[PDB]
Amino acid sequence: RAKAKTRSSRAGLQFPVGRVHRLLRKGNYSERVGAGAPVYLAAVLEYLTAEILELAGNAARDNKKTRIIPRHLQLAIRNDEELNKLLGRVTIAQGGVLPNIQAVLLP
Amino acid sequence: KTRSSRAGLQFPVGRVHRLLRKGNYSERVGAGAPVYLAAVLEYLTAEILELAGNAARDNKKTRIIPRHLQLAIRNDEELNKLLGRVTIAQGGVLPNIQAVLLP
Amino acid sequence: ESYSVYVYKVLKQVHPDTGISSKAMGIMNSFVNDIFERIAGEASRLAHYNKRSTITSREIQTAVRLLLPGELAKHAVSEGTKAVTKYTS
Amino acid sequence: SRKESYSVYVYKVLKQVHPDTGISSKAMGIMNSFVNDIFERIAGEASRLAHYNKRSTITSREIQTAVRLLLPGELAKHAVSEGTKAVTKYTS
Amino acid sequence: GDSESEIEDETFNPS
Amino acid sequence: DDFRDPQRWKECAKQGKMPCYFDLIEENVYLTERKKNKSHRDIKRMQCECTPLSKDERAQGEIACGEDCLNRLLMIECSSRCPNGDYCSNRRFQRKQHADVEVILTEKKGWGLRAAKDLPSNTFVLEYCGEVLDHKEFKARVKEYARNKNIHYYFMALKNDEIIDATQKGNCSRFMNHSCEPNCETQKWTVNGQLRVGFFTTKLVPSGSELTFDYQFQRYGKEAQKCFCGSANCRGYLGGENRVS
Amino acid sequence: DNIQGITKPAIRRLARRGGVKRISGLIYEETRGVLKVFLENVIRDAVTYTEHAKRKTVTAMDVVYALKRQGRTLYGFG
Amino acid sequence: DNIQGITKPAIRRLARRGGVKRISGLIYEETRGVLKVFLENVIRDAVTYTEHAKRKTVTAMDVVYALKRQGRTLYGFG
Amino acid sequence: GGVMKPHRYRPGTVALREIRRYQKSTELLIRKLPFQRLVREIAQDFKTDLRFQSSAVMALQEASEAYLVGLFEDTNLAAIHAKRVTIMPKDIQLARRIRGE
Amino acid sequence: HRYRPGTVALREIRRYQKSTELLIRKLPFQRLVREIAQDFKTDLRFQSSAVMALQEASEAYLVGLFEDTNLAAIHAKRVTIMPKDIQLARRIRGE
DNA sequence: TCGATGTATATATCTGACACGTGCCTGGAGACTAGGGAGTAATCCCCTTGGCGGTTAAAACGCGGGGGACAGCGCGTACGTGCGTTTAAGCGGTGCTAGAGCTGTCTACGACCAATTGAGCGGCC
DNA sequence: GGCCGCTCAATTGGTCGTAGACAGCTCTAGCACCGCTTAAACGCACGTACGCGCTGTCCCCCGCGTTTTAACCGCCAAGGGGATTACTCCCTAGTCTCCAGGCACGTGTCAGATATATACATCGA
Repeated sequence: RAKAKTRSSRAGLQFPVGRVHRLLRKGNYSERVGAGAPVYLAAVLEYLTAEILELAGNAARDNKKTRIIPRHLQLAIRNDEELNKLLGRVTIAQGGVLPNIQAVLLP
Repeated sequence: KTRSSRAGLQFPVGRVHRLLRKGNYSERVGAGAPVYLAAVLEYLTAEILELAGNAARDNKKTRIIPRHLQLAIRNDEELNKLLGRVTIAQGGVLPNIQAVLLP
Repeated sequence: ESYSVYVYKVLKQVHPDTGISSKAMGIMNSFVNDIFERIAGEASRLAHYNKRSTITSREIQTAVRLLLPGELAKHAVSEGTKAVTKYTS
Repeated sequence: SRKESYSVYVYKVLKQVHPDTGISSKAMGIMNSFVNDIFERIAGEASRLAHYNKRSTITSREIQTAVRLLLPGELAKHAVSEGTKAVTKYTS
Repeated sequence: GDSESEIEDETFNPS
Repeated sequence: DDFRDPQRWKECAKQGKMPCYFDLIEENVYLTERKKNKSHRDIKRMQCECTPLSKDERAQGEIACGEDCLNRLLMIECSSRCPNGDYCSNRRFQRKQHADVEVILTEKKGWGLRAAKDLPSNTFVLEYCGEVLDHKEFKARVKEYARNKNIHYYFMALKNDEIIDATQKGNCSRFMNHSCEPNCETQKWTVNGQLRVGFFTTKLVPSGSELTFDYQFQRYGKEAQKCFCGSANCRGYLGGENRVS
Repeated sequence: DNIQGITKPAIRRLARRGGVKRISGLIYEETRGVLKVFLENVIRDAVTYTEHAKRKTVTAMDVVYALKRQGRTLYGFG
Repeated sequence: DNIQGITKPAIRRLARRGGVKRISGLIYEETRGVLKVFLENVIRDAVTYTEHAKRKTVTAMDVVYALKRQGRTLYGFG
Repeated sequence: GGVMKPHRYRPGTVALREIRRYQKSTELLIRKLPFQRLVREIAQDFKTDLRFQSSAVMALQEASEAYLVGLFEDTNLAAIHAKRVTIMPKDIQLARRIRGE
Repeated sequence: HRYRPGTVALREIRRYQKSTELLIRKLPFQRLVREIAQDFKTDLRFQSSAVMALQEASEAYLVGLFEDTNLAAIHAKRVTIMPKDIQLARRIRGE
């Protein structure tokens, strides 16, 4: 027969395509799912994941750490204005808040 | 006879059942789901219309207008909570003045 | 399509001596579609979280108790139960 | 029973954006919640767009519109480009 | 004097 | 009651025992109608939010639409649509509920008014009745009164387009004198979408006391009307030395 | 600059409906900015729905959907 | 009577994380009331989801779904 | 010869009347043409040569007026809370910030 | 040696904002959930992670409320928060 | 000018969470077809953009003046800070059995759909 | 004006398949409970920072007054664009077959938590 590589490889993505395709068909979002919807969606999800991890890794360096912890994700999200507006009503477990004191409280 | 008569309702059952299957809410729809939903929708409509009619009478008017629906929805503790994030066209607000503003 | 024809029937049953304008009717049309989508969407979530493929009267009842406030939910649930009872006999 | 996740994929992306940086199980759990949440929002919006236009198929075009409606500012521009680029490579 | 309102906002007619 | 008999009044007026005759009218009359603003429907819209008094509260004598009446606070009188209906105490002008007053001949200022009974503070006295004129009719009557050489003037500025003239027709309020230290004041009350002016006490006014208010008189005449209020704060002339158009 | 078209008394009138007894003189420029931003968000989404529908006209449903997405459902134009 | 179990220092520390420098002596009862209301709403929804699945134990997903519904969307519990 | 003038309305008392008048009524508070131009002008930054329905512009107006009404209602509470009556720009900024914008 | 009133407060703000722990004790909160839940369904049971999640949400919600409440206190040209400040914040948020 | 306590700091210790590894299911990939969704042409018509004249209301504008936004202050309560004492939250540990999660079988429920039928709109007489 | 038909969609009986409800069972997990540690919460004393009510002032926005302007009415016209019938041809769901990517469990190890004095930042007199 013929070999079989994964659609993620064909698309040049690291996030899965087959899994995204199954969730759309088995999640009752529509009667039919196009053959470009999962590829495009997987790429967008992967890009969003890379965009947040980039900021998370930088936050880890600022705190002189090697692993990413919930606090780093919280710092990364709340310090970037575009992600902030996207996740402005999301609570992250064990994440805390940003160091922030109003200018009238200290002499 | 129609299913609305069997349920003793006024709202349609066929249309509710049709929308559930056609609007992709699940793969299957049961038999009591549309009937129950239709009854709930009808009851909510009746509750709204009841308060609307009362608001119309207290304003000595015989036709429900958007302002009457607004008064009915906002002069109830729970309907306000259900429609707290909804705007009604030509509806206006409830007349109210804060107590430090009156002379 | 609209629900105007049905809204009239319900209106006369709570108030015989009244009418309704096209704008108010339009508002009621939006209200019915909104509450229908909220309940159906919530029932869809309930069915999906439980790995179910069928929306049933039970599903709607759970969605309704979640979506509507307390006292109102009690009246709504009573009407739903009564309707399904007459429908199944 | 075997259970669904995105941990391995988030790890693979992490290894690309930062070759020498780890991630804890709590953070990974957050990432799984984030991937599922964005997926549910985009798919839900695409479903809403398909239903409003009386269509039955959700295609890359609907996803593109949902993404443009859901992501704020320049983040949408980059996302849209990445999606188009991915679809192009998938077609060739 | 309220029939004037019908000119500004007409009654829905089911027929 | 002296004004209720036209024959006795007219003869007493010739004898100087009473002021000259005018048509006694119970309310302001518009000579020419004006473009009805969207505000005319206020007869309906100014629904107060007062609690309808119960049979018990009303039997006890409680004040329907009292000092806390949301319309009263805005100087608007209730219409027949008010929640308290005929029990509403905020329909003074419409129900002609004026105070008890007497017309007196003063030693040196001419005719004046005095309170007949003790009047509590913030209590309504009388409506300023007269004929409503526009700028052209107002100037025409000014040109006539100037031709007739009238000493007294009865023009009151109602609104931007409306002056009330009590020279030929009106009521007893037209005899209230000017004081720089007054005991009463005017208020632009709203009645059925129509504007009215009324006099109100600023303090308790005992019986027999002369009634006076600040005219803020727009002196247009060439000559100057002398002020006779006697108070140390006397402006010397109504409207002072400054002559306006 | 049609933003100047949202007149001084119109902003006053909206504040009056909101129950405001007295308004400062700096409220107008602020409200103009706020209104422009609000409309920009709603229009951007409505126009996006229009472009997706292959149309050129913005229907009322497009505005209702954009408003629903913003989280302010509007009843009457359905 | 467990609401008094939310001690004065706990409320103080939450306010401190929020950036509050000084707290009056009437805040504690109000905060207890607010927390009680918040928990009542979230728990009511979580319990309703629990009853639907025919289960006696409230899982973390049940609380997550309740928080998602009310617009909090807690991440970290699946 | 002079025209006496009655006492002017105490300031703000007319404002209260306007509050009642507008709160009672249900009508558009913004001029329709100026608003329609505003909708078109900003829309040109997103797509050139667009076209609008009349019901669509009405909807945008209802939402925009309702939004400002809601904003002012919440901001009024802030001005009152600061032991003030006049509304200031800082009050609107506070209201938007607490609301979450 | 004592600190001027306010200095330790500012120091506490820094350590708690810098830290990532929970501020309410676990057992008192754990009983509170069980009591409030009893009114909705008698004889319930909870997973450990489930109670934790309610705590995460409760503390995040209160912190969110206090940050916005603080803006109101500051806006009123005060520093001390008072119950009216919380009431204003909840009324503007829409509760 | 300079007391005194905390944070970040460097060093090593210590340990359980990470992360890399093997095993081997199950779900993704390739592949075929039949089917119908929607891409498209082709047409129609209806509201939309556009024109103007014309009215009169609202908006713009300019004013006096008096309400309130505001700064500064004196008072005194009340909250922060620090202590010594009290206690229960926390941990590690015990053991029980409720009930969560699962697999399996079978019953009935709903999709499908052909056929059967009336509702509501409409034209023809 | 009222009666016969159409177009649409609502309802029925049946076949068909497979989703779900019952029933059994396993073992994860939550629960109740014990005893000690040791951090936290509590009650009080104290004095300072602050919330507050009063006060005098300025300036700001109001109500009022008059003019300027273009927003509504309305009617009429051109045609851009939206809504809607047929064709077809492409894409996607579905059912089968096969195999390797991804997940659960299993060592081993190394980054952060613990432990301490060092040395520096910050706040009090």
